Amino acid sequence: SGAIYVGNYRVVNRHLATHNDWANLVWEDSSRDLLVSSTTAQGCDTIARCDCQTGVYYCSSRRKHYPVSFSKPSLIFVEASEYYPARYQSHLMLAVGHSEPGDCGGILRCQHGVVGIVSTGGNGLVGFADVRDLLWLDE
Ligand SMILES: Cc1cnccc1CC(=O)N1CCC[C@H](C(N)=O)C1
Ligand SMILES: [Zn+2]
Repeated sequence: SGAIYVGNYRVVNRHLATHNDWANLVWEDSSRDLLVSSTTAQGCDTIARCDCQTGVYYCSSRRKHYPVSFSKPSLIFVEASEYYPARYQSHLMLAVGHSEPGDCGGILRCQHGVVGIVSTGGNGLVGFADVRDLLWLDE
C-alpha cells in the first residue's frame, strides 16, 4: 500500500484504489496501473521533473529503503492477476530489487523528488509506474 499527495491530488495504484478514490476520480489509466483522486487537504510531495535513472525506493516487506538503477519508462509485458488480464503496462520502469504484492504504492524518489510508485515485481525485479510526465499534478 501507499500513495503520493501533491496539491489537491492523491496518486495511487489503480488496482488498490478505494470507493472514495473512485467517487472523487480525476483521471485513471488501466494501462499504467494509475488512478488520481481529489483531496480536501493540501499535499506537499514534490514530483521530480527529470530523466534520472537512479533513486531510492521504500520496500514495506523489508521495512527498508533500497538504492536502485532503473530503466526509462516503457511498455513492458505483465502477467495476468486478479486485477488485470495478461497485457503490456506502459510508463513502467524496472530495477533489480526485492518486492512483494503488498509492496505496491511504495515511493521511488531521486534528488529531484518523487519519481513513481511500486506497481509490479517478481524474479528479483521491481517495476515502478512513472509519474514524472504528469505535469498537471502541479497545477
Ligand atoms: C509479485 C509482486 C511483487 N512485487 C510487487 C507486485 C507483485 C504482483 C504484481 O506484479 N502484480 C499484481 C498486482 C497488479 C500488478 C500490475 N501492475 O498489473 C501486477
Ligand atoms: Zn531526478
